[PDB]
Amino acid sequence: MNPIILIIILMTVMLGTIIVMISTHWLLIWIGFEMNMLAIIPIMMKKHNPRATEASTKYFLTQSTASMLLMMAIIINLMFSGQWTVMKLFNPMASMLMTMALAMKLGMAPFHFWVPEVTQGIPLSSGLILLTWQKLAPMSVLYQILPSINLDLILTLSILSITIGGWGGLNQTQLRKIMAYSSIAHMGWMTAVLLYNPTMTLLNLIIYIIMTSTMFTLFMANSTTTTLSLSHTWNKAPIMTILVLITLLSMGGLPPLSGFMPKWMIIQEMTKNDSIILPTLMAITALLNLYFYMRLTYSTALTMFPSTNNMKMKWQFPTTKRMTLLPTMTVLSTMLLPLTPILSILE
Amino acid sequence: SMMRWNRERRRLQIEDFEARIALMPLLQAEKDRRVLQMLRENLEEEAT
Amino acid sequence: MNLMITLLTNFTLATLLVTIAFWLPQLNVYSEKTSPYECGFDPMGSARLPFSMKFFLVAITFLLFDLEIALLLPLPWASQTTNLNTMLTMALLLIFLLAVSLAYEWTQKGLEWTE
Amino acid sequence: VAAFLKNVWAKEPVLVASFAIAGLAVILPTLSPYTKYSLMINRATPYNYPVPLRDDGNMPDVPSHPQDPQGPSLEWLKRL
Amino acid sequence: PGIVELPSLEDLKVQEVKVSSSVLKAAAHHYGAQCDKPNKEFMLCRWEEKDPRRCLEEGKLVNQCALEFFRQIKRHCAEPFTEYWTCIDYSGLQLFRRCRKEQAQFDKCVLDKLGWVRPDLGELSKVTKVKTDRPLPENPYHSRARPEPNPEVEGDLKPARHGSRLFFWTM
Amino acid sequence: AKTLLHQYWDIPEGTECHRKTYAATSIGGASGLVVSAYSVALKTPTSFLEGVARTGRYTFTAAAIGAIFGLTSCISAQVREKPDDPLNYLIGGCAGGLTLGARTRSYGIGAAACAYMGLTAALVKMGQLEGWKVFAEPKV
Amino acid sequence: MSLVYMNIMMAFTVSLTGLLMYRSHLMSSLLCLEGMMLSLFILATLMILNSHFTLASMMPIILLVFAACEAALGLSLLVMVSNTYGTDYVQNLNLLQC
Amino acid sequence: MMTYIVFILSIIFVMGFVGFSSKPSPIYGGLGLIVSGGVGCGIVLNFGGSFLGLMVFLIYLGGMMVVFGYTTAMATEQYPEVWVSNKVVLGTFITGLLMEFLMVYYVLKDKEVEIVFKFNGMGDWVIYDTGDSGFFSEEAMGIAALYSYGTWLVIVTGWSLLIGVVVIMEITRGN
Amino acid sequence: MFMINVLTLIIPILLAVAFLTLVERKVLGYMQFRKGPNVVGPYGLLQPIADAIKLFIKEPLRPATSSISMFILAPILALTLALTMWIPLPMPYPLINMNLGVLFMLAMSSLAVYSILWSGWASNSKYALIGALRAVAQTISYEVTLAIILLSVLLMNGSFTLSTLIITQEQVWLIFPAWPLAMMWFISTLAETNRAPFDLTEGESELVSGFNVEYAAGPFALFFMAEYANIIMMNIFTTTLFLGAFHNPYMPELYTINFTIKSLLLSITFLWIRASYPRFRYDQLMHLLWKNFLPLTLALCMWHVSLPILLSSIPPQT
Amino acid sequence: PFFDVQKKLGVDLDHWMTIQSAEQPHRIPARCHAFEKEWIECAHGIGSIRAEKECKIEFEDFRECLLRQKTMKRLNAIKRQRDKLIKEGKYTPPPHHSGQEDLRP
Ligand SMILES: CCCCCCCCCCCCCCCCCC(=O)OC[C@H](COP(=O)([O-])OCC[N+](C)(C)C)OC(=O)CCCCCCCCCCCCCCCCC
Ligand SMILES: CCCCCCCCCCCCCCCCCC(=O)OC[C@H](COP(=O)(O)OCCN)OC(=O)CCCCCCCCCCCCCCCCC
Ligand SMILES: CCCCCCCCCCCCCCCCCC(=O)OC[C@H](COP(=O)(O)OCCN)OC(=O)CCCCCCCCCCCCCCCCC
Repeated sequence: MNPIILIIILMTVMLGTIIVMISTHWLLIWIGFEMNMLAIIPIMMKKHNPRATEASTKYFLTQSTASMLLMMAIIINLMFSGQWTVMKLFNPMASMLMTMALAMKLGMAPFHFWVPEVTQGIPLSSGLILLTWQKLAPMSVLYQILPSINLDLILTLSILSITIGGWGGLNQTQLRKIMAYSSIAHMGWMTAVLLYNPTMTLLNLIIYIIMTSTMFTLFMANSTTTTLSLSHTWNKAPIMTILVLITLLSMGGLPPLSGFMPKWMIIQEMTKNDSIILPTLMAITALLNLYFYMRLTYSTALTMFPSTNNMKMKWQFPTTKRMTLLPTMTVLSTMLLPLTPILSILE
Repeated sequence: SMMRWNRERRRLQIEDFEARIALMPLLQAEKDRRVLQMLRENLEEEAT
Repeated sequence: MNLMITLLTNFTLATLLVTIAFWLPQLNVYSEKTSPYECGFDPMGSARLPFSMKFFLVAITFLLFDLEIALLLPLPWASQTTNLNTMLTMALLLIFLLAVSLAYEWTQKGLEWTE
Repeated sequence: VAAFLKNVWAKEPVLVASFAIAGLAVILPTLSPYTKYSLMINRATPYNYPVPLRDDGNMPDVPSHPQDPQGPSLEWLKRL
Repeated sequence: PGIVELPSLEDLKVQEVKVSSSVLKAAAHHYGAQCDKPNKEFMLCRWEEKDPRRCLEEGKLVNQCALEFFRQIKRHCAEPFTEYWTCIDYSGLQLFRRCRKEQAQFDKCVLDKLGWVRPDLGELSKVTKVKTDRPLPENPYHSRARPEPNPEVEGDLKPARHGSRLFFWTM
Repeated sequence: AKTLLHQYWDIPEGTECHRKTYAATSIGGASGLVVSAYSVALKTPTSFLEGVARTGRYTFTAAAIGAIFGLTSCISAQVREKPDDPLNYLIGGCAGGLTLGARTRSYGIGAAACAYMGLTAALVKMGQLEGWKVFAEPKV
Repeated sequence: MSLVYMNIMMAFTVSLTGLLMYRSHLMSSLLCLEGMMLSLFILATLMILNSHFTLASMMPIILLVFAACEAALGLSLLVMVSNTYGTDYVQNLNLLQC
Repeated sequence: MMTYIVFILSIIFVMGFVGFSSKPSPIYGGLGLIVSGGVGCGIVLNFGGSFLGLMVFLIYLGGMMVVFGYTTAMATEQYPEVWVSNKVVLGTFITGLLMEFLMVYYVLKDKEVEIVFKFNGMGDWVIYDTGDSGFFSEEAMGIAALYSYGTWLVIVTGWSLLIGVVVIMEITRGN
Repeated sequence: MFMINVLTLIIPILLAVAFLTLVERKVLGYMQFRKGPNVVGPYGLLQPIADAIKLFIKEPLRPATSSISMFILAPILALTLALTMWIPLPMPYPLINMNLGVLFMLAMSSLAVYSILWSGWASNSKYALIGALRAVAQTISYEVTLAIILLSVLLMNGSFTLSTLIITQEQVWLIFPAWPLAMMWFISTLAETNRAPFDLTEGESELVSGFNVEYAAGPFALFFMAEYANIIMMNIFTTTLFLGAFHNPYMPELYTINFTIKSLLLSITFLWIRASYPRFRYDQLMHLLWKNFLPLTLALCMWHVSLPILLSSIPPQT
Repeated sequence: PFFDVQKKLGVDLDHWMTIQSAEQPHRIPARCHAFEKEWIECAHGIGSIRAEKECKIEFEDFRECLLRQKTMKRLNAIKRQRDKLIKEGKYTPPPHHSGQEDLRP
């Protein structure tokens, strides 16, 4: 790939995201969604293998269908409203179609099937760009229309995606599929609280982005994509094993690490409104997520798996990778819990 | 040549629009009366 | 109303000549007259095989340039505006972006046919 | 830069002519003084109805008749 | 809701200016120049109160004025006007530029007989001022009372009472 | 799927076993239809007959679960003369779990389903008594 | 509302059920996608022209422009798919199942 | 009957949509979408916007011919199921046509149907307007005002199309 | 009395199509040092009649391997599209006055290709599919440049109405301020009508008879008169665009005879182009309208957008 | 994250399109410009909750201007009763609804 073309495409992806984020029009929201999708398609086709074609085709079909539902909801709102402003929807049919469109864009169950396959079929950097950047514009639009979403539909989607992601994360040995199922569970966690307090959703978004970015940078730096490939890091760099240990401990919501702060504030916010069964169920499925995190950290950090003979040849060479912002992001992903009242800046 | 003819055509267009503007009030009065008469005819037959 | 009458008149003029071209003359139809014509010899395979196309990129950019000229057709009405400088700038910028896309395809050998 | 111009006119004159025409079309409305006349011609075309304003008493600029002297006239459109 | 209001058919009856569109188009500039006052009064009222049921007597007055202008035209220059509107009416698009000779003939006959000068270019599109005696309608849109707005935030910003007040955090 | 629950819950408990049995069988049938439709969509059957047989087996199993659950709960509330009690629903849940074990032809699934569905049915009666909200509307 | 709205949304629902149930041909699903965008175009311009929203007349041109852009993207992805395997069948995209 | 002209055009619209949404063969799907685009242009032309109908007709005809070239290159087989050659295609075509005619009979009898919205029974000539448009066409003036009002729309559309050319050229690269 | 008007439009155009086949055969005789048909009648005036009667008493010959529905549908579509092509043409009054006639010609030009494509596809032949894909490539080559040439020319007219094109050049011919646009328009309509040197569809050398290599008589005649009606009306379209004549509203026959003479001379030049040049390749044509016509047309469109602003010569839209 | 940049910077990108009562080319009014004006001015600065509680009349009247449900409902009632009266034989249409009445202008 030409780096000039790659830079232009990345700036166009960012431009589509801010065009969604700053516009006061539904058609401009839709234009930003289309330009984001059509500019992120070739990033997923960087290596030109058949798996990238499969991932790009499935992602294209899912985002296309979601955009059609988005446009239908917009047009029905235009019919029943005569205006275009990004606010609550003036029709329950439009609200339901918009909610399913944004759920299909977010990879929420039962529209969750494409996410592990698309994440697996593309390189690690493109997967990071997907799972972090692409999951902001649907969250922004969901933040805009919270007076109009049906509570039963969004809570059904949230608990369904939490349960399905936590269950599906137990049967994976590839790291990208694990990360996709974890992403599904985290979007369930964020959108279960959106109708109660959206500041909690923004805080959860920021912490999840930081945590999954730290882990994807760790996997890129070690150049491992399977768990048996991750298990060689103790013979390569033990400090990276310590880093993945503490980040996997934080990702399961284990205190006193910063990943427990979002779930704690979700439970705190949802019990002001007398909902007690739901946060308990979300806590138990978070325990399932912590289980497959524990399996991973048993594989990579707390045991010494057998290594090979060419690891000596890898010992003789020091790493020259561009681990951009890895220590800062690891520190933010681990020890941000005594600074919890910082969350008020998102109000 | 096209510049000369286009400017002349714009002058003629402005003259036609001025004629239409001068004709507007009479047509508006007749349109208002016809619409009100047709609405009254429809209302008077609606009772029957 | 007159356009549908004209279209129907043209259609029943067209379908009258075909219907009198199928029933009038004497027919001698055999299982050799209707064989596919392959310059006198039997064909070697079907005619529904994948006929591969080399100008796919030019067809895709034909779609994009057809939409570019679809955006460009309101220009005679848009010249009747009051904000004339902004209209002139946006028309020039759209056409310049079209030319930039064409030049980028030209410099990258996109218009050259495969194989 | 003269040798390059001679070479490109010797090889592909169509691209040279197109670049010259496009450059002319870009840079000519900046320097030409007749564009303001086109602006005023477009402004002075009466598509709508010129609705009149209520005479409160203090408005001597607006006329009371179409043949009154005050108001925007179109003599320049006749002369040009 | 409410029963909609409508004037009776005796209030809508009027003598009609029964001429073709070519008669109106031929004498459009003279009609615009001569009868500006009732036409502009009717236009001002019709644009002001946005109601055709309250704008009926002015339509009656504009019909009488247009009919009076045409009856004055018929008395003096019936034959040049007849030839002029015939030459207008032959054209498919009713072009003004195809009958400049009848324009000059009609203009000369009207100017010498009655003394009417045609408007120049751009004059009939001028915006004028109308002095009338009707009161200004206070509520043309029939808007109801607007809701009370929210109270405005006021006062100096004191520091937060006992800090964050979030679980155990003392600041 | 809302009016079916409101059709079930409006009858006073331990009064008419037949209407409660029909209502709970309707709940079971709806659950079986949605489960079977998802099953044939996500897992393709071998042929047409296999698909309709699987769909019918699923909805009959869930309809049996609902029918004997409602019958057992209403009979228990009628015999005990204590209608607003989670014990009746505990016996109903265990009878349903035994029915699921008979449908699957295994005793371990039957015992586990008895225990867990009895606990969930008792908790459902407690929530109906005390007005516990799962999809609680926002308050603050 | 009007019954022309009934037929337009009913056509949209037909093409939606067409897109969501595949027939082992990706290009037919692409055609169904263009049918859905055509239905959106027709519905939008019907309401826009009926309610005399004159400034919104520029919208459906932009919507159809982005429709064709995403159609071109779909065709390019289909060229890549048909260059990998023998045909364009949607059952060949099952590598990401393990 | 002639007052129901847009109704008849919309019934041909839905007939073409269910003809090509059965997915028989992309050649016949192309024919069906050509029919649907032409009659949709007709519908929006009786609603007044002739320019919009002509543009959608022209754009869809160009796209349909290019995709016809594509399926003659890529999506074709030995014996294409054009129609009636497959059981499920004929079944779903008949099912869609029967459902459409069923609801047409229903709305032409009760003069009101309730599928999720509520649709009236008369023609759509009632919802027209009794006024005149003067000396301009509203749709042409709106898309003319695209240049003088919508500079941001022009910028985002042109940028999206230019990077779309870049995207499709860097997709079909092979390595 | 509209049906009489429609009949008196649609009958003389096909009569003139037959006599254009006569005149084309005579000119294509006389340029190549020989004669045309002069044996059947007095100077061969009865040759189109004999050809027409012959083609309608020959065998229809629907192939067995061909899909019969599209095979019959395609020539009907071709003839109907060529016949409805002529409707808004002002001579000096069109049959149907239309606000947007130019876009109607463009849309029907897009639609008329599909008859060629479906006649190639339905007849189960390799040569027919080759001709169909060559037609596809030809259309994606010419259509963009055709539409943008016509757009950049109509900017001096003010509207898409064809009757306004008579008034807009009543002082001077429109071939003077758009002579390069006139030449590229002429080349683009040479490519549109599948005539030499841009035949590339009914090639009798690269193929045997192109997309109609299986079409026997009768149905084949539909394509023949469709193509000849297309070339006549396309020359008429060029004559209206660039060579407008003097129009008197009292005597329309002056405009009719001036217009008819100009369009006949244009068709004579069309057959003159036919008998002078070798046929292009079907990829050399694609490198012609894209690498040579499109950049100059974009530049000319910039020029013809800026120029009415430049000279305050914006034409009226009414 | 509605990072509103347009009011912070002072530019407008899609504000001129978002409502039916904005500035139009030579002031072409919409069908329900007045109803949109009334509903907009009713519910400015009071929030969405007070908008749906304290401007229900204006909003529902504007929505009836948009889709016209009740207008065609009343017309359907009148049409159906007139057809039943015609078929039964208790009504005869007047001559001015039959095709000629020497029309007004
Ligand atoms: C209808 C009215 C009359 C119409 C005119 C035409 C009638 C006569 C037709 C003659 C026979 C044509 C038969 C078909 C020919 C097809 C081939 C063909 O034409 O190819 C096009 C050929 C192609 O040339 P080529 O094929 O040699 O291309 C060579 C390409 N390379 C180098 C890459 C190998 O020419 C063009 O593309 C030119 C198009 C017209 C340009 C007009 C320019 C006008 C002047 C501009 C200004 C110049 C001054 C300098 C700048 C000043 C700035 C202020
Ligand atoms: C600022 C003006 C307005 C600009 C925006 C509007 C532009 C309108 C025209 C659009 C043209 C689109 C296509 C451009 C393609 C350029 C790249 C290209 O393909 O160059 C190839 C050509 C040499 O040909 P070759 O290498 O053989 O090509 C392969 C087969 N032909 O390479 C060449 O012939 C050289 C191409 C580059 C140099 C051109 C120089 C032209 C100079 C004209 C006079 C000065 C004009 C003032 C402006 C400055 C322009 C640089
Ligand atoms: C199976 C294969 C297909 C078999 C069937 C083939 C049928 C014939 C196909 C060719 C004809 C397709 C026509 C498509 C629509 C064309 C619209 C058109 O020509 O519009 C021109 C004109 C525009 O009017 P305007 O410029 O606004 O001026 C009027 C103001 N006084 O408009 C007017 O002047 C208005 C005149 C009345 C318009 C009525 C509405 C359109 C009627 C469409 C009928 C159905 C067409 C189906 C086409 C199918 C194509 C595959």
